[PDB]
Amino acid sequence: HHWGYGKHNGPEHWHKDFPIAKGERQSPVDIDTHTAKYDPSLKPLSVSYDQATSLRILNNGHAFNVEFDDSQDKAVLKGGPLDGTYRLIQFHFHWGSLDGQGSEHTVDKKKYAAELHLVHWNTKYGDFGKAVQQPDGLAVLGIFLKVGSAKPGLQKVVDVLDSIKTKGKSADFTNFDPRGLLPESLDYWTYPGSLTTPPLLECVTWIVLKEPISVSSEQVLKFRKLNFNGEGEPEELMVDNWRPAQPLKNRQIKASFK
Ligand SMILES: [Zn+2]
Repeated sequence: HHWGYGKHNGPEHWHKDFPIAKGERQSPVDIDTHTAKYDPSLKPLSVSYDQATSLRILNNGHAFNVEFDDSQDKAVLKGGPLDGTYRLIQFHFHWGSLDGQGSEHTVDKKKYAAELHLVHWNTKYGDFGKAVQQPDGLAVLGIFLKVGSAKPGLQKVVDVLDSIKTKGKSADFTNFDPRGLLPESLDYWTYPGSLTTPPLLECVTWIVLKEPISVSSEQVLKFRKLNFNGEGEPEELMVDNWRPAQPLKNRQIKASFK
């Protein structure tokens, strides 16, 4: 009986095992575009994914991750509200059973069809496990997905989903270029937050791009064909694996644009 997104183990139950679920800087949050403060002291983001080395794709039971080689500064994220260099370690999505929901972050209470999170850890802390234990250990780049035209660069990821249908399964997934999942513009919002899955640690600096990317109904539809369960167990479709918005409390959302 461990956490999940079902009725009995959903987000509204998480606080019982992870008391921090009711913390002061939890995520996601609703982004109010009229209360967000334009900070002109922010530098533009610097995304260097040219030497990115993907390695494996995996169904962990919660979402499917695409892992990268982070033994060196191959794919890094700097600039923006960040100090120091952050290494890309993995990216994953959050989607709904319908196109009217799926994103964790909301814009003016608006829900997108899904949300992509590229997870990075501050290289100053040596490794991921030490990073998560720091207030500025992680920097996550969030990207909203709306159903429309197809995103070519996402097709490779979609094709292999059949090979990682259930929890535990993983498949070699080399030579994938994450730059094909980026929108045209890098304008964003930023605020201090946390992971959106247990342990729900509050070590993340969120960077949520203003511009969403388009994916076809067919692409998002294949995500929903995934299972929460493991092979040989009753089938539970992997849908609605997003956490609802949390209280903003003592926090302000800064934008890099106006
Ligand atoms: Zn996530």
